[PDB]
Amino acid sequence: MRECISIHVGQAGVQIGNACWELYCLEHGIQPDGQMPSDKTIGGGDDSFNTFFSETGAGKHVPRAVFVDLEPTVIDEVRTGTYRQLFHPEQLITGKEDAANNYARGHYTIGKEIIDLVLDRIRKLADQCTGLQGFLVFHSFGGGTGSGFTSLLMERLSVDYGKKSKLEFSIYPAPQVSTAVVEPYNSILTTHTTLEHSDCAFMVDNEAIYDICRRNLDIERPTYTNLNRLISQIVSSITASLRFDGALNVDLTEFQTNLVPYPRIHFPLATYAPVISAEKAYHEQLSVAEITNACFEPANQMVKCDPRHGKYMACCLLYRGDVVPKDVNAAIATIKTKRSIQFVDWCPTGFKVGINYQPPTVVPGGDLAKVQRAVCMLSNTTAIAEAWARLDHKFDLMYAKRAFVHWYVGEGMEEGEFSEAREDMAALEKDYEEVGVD
Amino acid sequence: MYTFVVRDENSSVYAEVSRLLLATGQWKRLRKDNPRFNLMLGERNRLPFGRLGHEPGLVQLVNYYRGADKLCRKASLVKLIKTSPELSESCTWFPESYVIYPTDEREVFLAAYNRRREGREGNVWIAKSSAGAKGEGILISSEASELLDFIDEQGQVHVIQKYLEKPLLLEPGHRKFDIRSWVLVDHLYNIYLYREGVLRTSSEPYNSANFQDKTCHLTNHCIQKEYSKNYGRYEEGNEMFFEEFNQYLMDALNTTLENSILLQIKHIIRSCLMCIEPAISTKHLHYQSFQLFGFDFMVDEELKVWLIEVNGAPACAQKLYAELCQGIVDVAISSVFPLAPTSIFIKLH
Amino acid sequence: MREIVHIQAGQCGNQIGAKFWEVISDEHGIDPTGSYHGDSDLQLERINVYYNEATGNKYVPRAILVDLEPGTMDSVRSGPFGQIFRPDNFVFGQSGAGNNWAKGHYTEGAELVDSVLDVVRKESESCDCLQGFQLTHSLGGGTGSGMGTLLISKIREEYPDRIMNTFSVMPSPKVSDTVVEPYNATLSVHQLVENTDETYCIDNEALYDICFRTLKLTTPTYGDLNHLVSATMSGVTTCLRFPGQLNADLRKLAVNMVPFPRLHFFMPGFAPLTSQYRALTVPELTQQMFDSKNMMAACDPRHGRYLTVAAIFRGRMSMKEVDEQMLNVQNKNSSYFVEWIPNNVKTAVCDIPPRGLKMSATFIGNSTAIQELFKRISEQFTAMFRRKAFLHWYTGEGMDEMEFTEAESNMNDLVSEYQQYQDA
Amino acid sequence: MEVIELNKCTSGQSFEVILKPPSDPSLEEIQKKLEAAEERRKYQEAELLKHLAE
Ligand SMILES: Nc1nc2c(ncn2[C@@H]2O[C@H](COP(=O)(O)OP(=O)(O)OP(=O)(O)O)[C@@H](O)[C@H]2O)c(=O)[nH]1
Ligand SMILES: Nc1ncnc2c1ncn2[C@@H]1O[C@H](COP(=O)(O)OP(=O)(O)CP(=O)(O)O)[C@@H](O)[C@H]1O
Ligand SMILES: Nc1nc2c(ncn2[C@@H]2O[C@H](COP(=O)(O)OP(=O)(O)O)[C@@H](O)[C@H]2O)c(=O)[nH]1
Ligand SMILES: [Ca+2]
Ligand SMILES: [Ca+2]
Ligand SMILES: [Mg+2]
Ligand SMILES: [Mg+2]
Ligand SMILES: [Mg+2]
Repeated sequence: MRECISIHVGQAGVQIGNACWELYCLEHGIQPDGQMPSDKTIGGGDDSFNTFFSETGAGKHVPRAVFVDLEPTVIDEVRTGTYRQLFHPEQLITGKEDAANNYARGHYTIGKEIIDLVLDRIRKLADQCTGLQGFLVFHSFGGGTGSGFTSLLMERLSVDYGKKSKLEFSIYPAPQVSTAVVEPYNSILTTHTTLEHSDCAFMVDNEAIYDICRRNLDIERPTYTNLNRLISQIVSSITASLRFDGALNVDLTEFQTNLVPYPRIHFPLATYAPVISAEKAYHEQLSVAEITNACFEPANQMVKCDPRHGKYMACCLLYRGDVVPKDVNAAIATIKTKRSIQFVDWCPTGFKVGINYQPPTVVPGGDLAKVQRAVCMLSNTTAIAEAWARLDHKFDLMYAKRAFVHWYVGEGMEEGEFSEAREDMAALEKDYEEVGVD
Repeated sequence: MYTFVVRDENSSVYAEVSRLLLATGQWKRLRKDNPRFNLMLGERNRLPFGRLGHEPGLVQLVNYYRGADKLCRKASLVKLIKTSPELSESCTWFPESYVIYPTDEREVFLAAYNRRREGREGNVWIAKSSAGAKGEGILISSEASELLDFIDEQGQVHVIQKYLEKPLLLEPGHRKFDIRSWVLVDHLYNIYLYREGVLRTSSEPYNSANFQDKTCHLTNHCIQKEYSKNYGRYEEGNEMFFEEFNQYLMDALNTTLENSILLQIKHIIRSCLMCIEPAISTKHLHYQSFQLFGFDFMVDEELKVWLIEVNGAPACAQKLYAELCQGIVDVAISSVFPLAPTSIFIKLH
Repeated sequence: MREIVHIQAGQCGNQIGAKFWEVISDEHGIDPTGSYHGDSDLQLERINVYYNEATGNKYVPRAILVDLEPGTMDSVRSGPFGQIFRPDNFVFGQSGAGNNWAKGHYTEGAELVDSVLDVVRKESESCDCLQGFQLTHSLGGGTGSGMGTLLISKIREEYPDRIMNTFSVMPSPKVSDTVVEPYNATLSVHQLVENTDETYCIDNEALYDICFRTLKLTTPTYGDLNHLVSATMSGVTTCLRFPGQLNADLRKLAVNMVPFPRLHFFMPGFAPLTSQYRALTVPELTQQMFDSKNMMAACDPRHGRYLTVAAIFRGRMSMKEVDEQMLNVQNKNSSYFVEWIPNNVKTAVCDIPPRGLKMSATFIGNSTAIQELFKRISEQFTAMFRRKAFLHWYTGEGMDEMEFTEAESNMNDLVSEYQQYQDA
Repeated sequence: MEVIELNKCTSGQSFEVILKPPSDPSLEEIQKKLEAAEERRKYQEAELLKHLAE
C-alpha cells in the first residue's frame, strides 16, 4: 500500500479541498469525528482507503493533506467547520497578508518567507509513509497565491522528492466569477515556471462549471459552493481508483502512463454526466448509452472547446453505478459511427474503462440528485489548446501597452520574465498545432 | 441595437450585407478588433473560431462554418467523397478524380488511365490546383505524361480529373457553359437554395480537337472577358439567367429547367451538406454559424448534372447582389437577431 | 490586511471626514457613544477595518483629526458623533495657513507634522495587519492641500510598503474662496501623482451643479455638497467594510484599477439622486449611475475612454438582473471602454443598503476624460502666472519661481499622458 | 473491437477496448533567483528613500 499526500493552496484550492474531503468521508463511511465503524483493524491496516487516511490508536482516520493560504480567512472556516475534528493544527498553515492577485508577490516577496515552513510540515506526513508515491496539488490560475506560491512549491518538491509524481487540479479563470483584471498574467507566469515540474494537470474552467450549474441544475446565479460541490464529484471520479479496490489507475504513475505520451502536453480534458437537479422530483434514469454519448457534448466538458477539430492521444472512461462491460462496449460501438473521433496516427484508437459498482455519493441536501450510474471521461485532445489561445490573446492585448506591469517589477520581477513566459506558451501552442492539425 | 465587426474588406457580398444592416438603424458597426460583437463577418484565412462564444451576455454568430473547408478545397473534396460511406466513392454525380502530390494516388491514377487507354475510351484529363486563381494553373491533355510533368513543376498539390468531353452546348454558338447556384446554410442547418442561378458561358465555339486554346474550354469570367474575342456577343457579360435558359430548354429540348437539371442540383447539394453535418453543426455549440456557398455544376449532353467544385467565399452576379443580400439578412441574421412575401429560397429537407 | 488608518486635514477635510463617520457608524449599528445596537451579524464581521475595540465592547474610530487652526475641529467635537472620536487623536495648532500652500507645506505645517506622525505611529503599532491610510482634504486651501501633501510624503518615508489613498476636493471658480486656489491645487497634484496609490477626485463644480439642476436646490450650501460626498464615500468603501469577494482591500483594489502608476485619479458616481419613496428598478439604477449627471468630477465621460471601472450595488435585489444590466451597459457603449484591457468592469453586491434607500449603486471610474479637470486648473494657473500675479504670498514663505514652473510642467505632462492613452 | 485485460473484483471491474491500432534546477539556483529578486526590491526602495531625503 502506497500513500498519497494532497496539498491545497489559496482560496480556490482550500475551498475545493474542503468539498472533496467531505465527499470522501461520505463515500468511505467516516463520521465527521474521524471514527469509522466499518474499519475493523483498529489503529492500523493497509487497505485501499489507507492511501488517503492514516490511523491513530484511538481509531481516528486522518486525511493525508496540507492546507496553505497566505491569509487566514478561508482556512479558519476549516478549523471551525463540520470536519474540524478531522485534521490537526500542523496540517493547516496560514500567513497574515496575501499576494493581492500578484504572481510576483506570491512567488518572490511572500513565498520566500513561508516555503521552508510548508516543506517541513509536508516532510512530517512523508515520514509517516511506508511508500509515498506523490502529491496532488489544488490551486487557481488567477490568484496571487494559487499561481505564485504554487509554482515555487513545485520547484522545491522536485528537488526534495525527485522521484515522486505530481498531479495538478487547476482552476482556469472566467470573467463571470473572477476577481481580478490581471488573471491572464498570473495564469501564464505560473504555467511557465510550473510546466516542467508537473506530470499531469486537470484544468477546470469556471465558465464551464458556471453554465452547467445554470443549465442542468437550474441555479439562477451559481455560487462557489454550487461550483465546488460539482467540482468535487468530478475530482472524486478521478481519485476513486486510488481509494478503492480496482485495477486501473491504481497509482499516480499510471495517470502519466495512460494519459500523457508527451510530457509538455499533459492537460487532459474532463467530461462528466449526468448532472441532474435534485428538486426535479420525477426524472427518468439515463442508460449507459445515454450517459456515454453525453461525454461527447461540449456542454458537459470542464473546458468549452470543440474536440471535433482536434485529435485524441488517449481516452479513459470511469463509471460508477450499475454498469457492466457489455453495455459499455455496445454504447461505444454506436458512438463511433455517429461522432468525429480522430486519434493521432501514432496512437491506438481505443479506450481504457474502469467500473466501480458503488454509485455516486451526493452530499445530503445538495443540488445534485442521486443517480443509478454516472461516468467521467478523461481525454487528451489537442482541442484544449483553444483555452491557451484565449488566454494568450488577453495577455497580448495588455502587455503591448505594459498595462499593470509595474506592479510585478515593483516586487522584484524583471520585465524579461514576462516575454520569457509568453515565448514558452507560444511554443506550447505550436506543439499542439503540430500534433493535431494537418 | 445589435453590433457587428468586419474582418474581410475584400468581400463584395458582405460589403453589401454590411450596408443593409446599417440602413436598418438597428445595427452598429464596431472597430474590427472589438470583441463585444453580436455578428462577425470574418476573415478568409485563420479565422479565430477558438475565441468565439466566450463573451458573457452576448449571443455570437459568424458567417463561416469551422471545418467546411473539407468541402471547399479541391484536394480535400476528393478525399471527402472517396472515404465517406454516405457518399460511397461511387456516387454518380462526381467525376473520377485522383489526388497527386509533386497520401498520394499516383499509382491508382495510372491504372485507370491504362484501362481507358486499352479500352479506347475518351482519355482527356484536366489537372488543377487550389492556388489556381483566375484562369492560371490548369492543363487539359489526353496524355498522362504531360499532366504529371506539369504537376512536378509546381510545388503545390494537384488533382487529376476526367475532362467532361461531351458537354451540353448552347445554340447558336456551339458553346460551353457552367451553372452557379448560391446556397445558404443557417444556424439550424436549414438548407436554402437561392431561386436565381446564373450560367457563365464561353463566347467561343467548343473545339474538341485543340485543348491548348483554353478559351472555349474554360468558362471563367476572367478568361472570357480577356482572351475571347467574342465577349458579350450573345448575352450581356457571358451570363445567361434562369428565365432565358428555361425558355430555351422548352424551345429546343421540350423540357423545363426544374425537371431536367434542378432535381439533380437539389439532390447534390443535400448529399454534400448532410454528409458533413455531424462534423460542423453548431446546434449545441457555444457560438453559431451560417455560411453562403457557391456550387459549380456541369451539364452533359444527356442532361445529367455533374458537380465541379464548391466555393466557400463566393461572389455574386452584378444584377443579383441586391435581392440575395437582403435574403441573407432576413434568413440568416434577423432570424437570430430579430428586428422591430414569398421567399426567394427553396428549403431542402 | 484588515486595519485602515484614517486621517482628515483642514476645514474641508474635517467637515467631510466627520459626515463620513456619522454615515458609516449608522450602517454598522454603532451609536454616538461607541456602543453597538445592531441586529445583524454582517454589521460586526469587518468592523475592525475602521474601528478599534475598547473595554466594555466599545468601538472607537481609527481616525486622526488635523488642522492648523482650532475652529473647525471644535465644531466636530461638538457635532452629532463628536464624542465617539479618541480625544488624543485631535492634533492642531493656532496660526492657520491663510489659504497658502507654502504655509501648510514648508513653514506652519512643518512645525506641527511631527506630532501628527506620533499619533499615526501609535495607531499603526497596535494593528494586527495594517492595510494603509486614507486621507480626506481639499486642494484649494493651505492646510489640507499643503500640510496634507507633506503628511503623505512623510508617511510614505516611514511606511513605504503600505497603500496610500485620498479623497481630494478640487476647486472651482463657481464655488470659490480665494483667487489663489489654482496655485494651491497645481502644487498639490504634483505631490499626489508621486505619493498616492488611489485618489478620488471630487470636483466642487459637479457637486454644485447636481444640487442646483438635479436636486432642485436654488441656493446650495457646503452642507448640501457634503451630503453628496458622504453618500459617495460610504459607497466606495462598502467593499472594504462588509464581507465580499471583489476589491475587498486597498491593494487588490489598486491592482484592479491602476494600470500605470501615475494614472490613479478616479471619477466617482452615485445613484439615485432625487429631490423619495418610489422603488428604483435595477435597470434604473444602472442607467443613472453611468450618466454624467451623476458624476462627481465635472468631466464628460463621452469625451474620453474608461481604463477600468468598479461598480457596487447595495440592497436586496436580483443578482441575475444586476449581471444582465451591467453587461448591457458595456455591450451597448463599447466605444467608451479601452479594448486593450479585457473585462475591465467589475461588479460587487452587498445585501445591506444605505440608510433611507431600498437599493443604491456606486460607480468608480478610471477615465481619460479626467484630463479635462487638470486642463481647467492648468488654464486658471497660467492666466495668473504669466503676469506673476499673487506670487508674493508664496515668495515671502521662501518659495522660488522655478518651483511653480516645475509644478506646471508636471501637470501638463499628466494631461499629455492621459491624451496618450485616449488615442492608443 | 477487441476487449483485453479484464480484471474483476468484489467492488468492480476494468478492461480495455481497442478499435484500431496505430499508423531540474538545483536548490542553490532557486535560492539565487529568489535572492536576486529581493536585491532588486531593496535597490528600488533605497532609491525612493534617497529621493525622499532630497
Ligand atoms: N471554482 C472555484 N473558483 C474559485 C474559488 N475561489 C476562488 N476561485 C477563483 O480563483 C481565482 C482567484 O484566485 P484565488 O484562489 O481566490 O486567489 P488566492 O490563491 O487566494 O491568492 P491571493 O491573490 O493571495 O488572494 C478567480 O478566478 C476565482 O474565480 C472557489 O472556491 N471555487
Ligand atoms: N472535369 C471537368 N470537365 C470539364 N470541364 C471542366 C472540368 N473541370 C473544370 N472544367 C472547366 O474549367 C474550369 C476550371 O475552373 P476551376 O474548376 O478551377 O474553378 P476555379 O477555382 O478556377 C474558379 P471558381 O472558384 O469560380 O470555381 C471550370 O469553370 C469549367 O468550365
Ligand atoms: N465640498 C466642500 N468643499 C469645501 C468645504 N470647505 C471648504 N471647501 C473648499 O475647500 C477649498 C480649500 O479650503 P479649505 O479646505 O477650507 O482650507 P484649509 O483649511 O487650509 O485646508 C476651497 O476650494 C473651498 O471651496 C466643504 O465643507 N465642502
Ligand atoms: Ca484499519
Ligand atoms: Ca511658529
Ligand atoms: Mg486569497
Ligand atoms: Mg476556386
Ligand atoms: Mg476655508
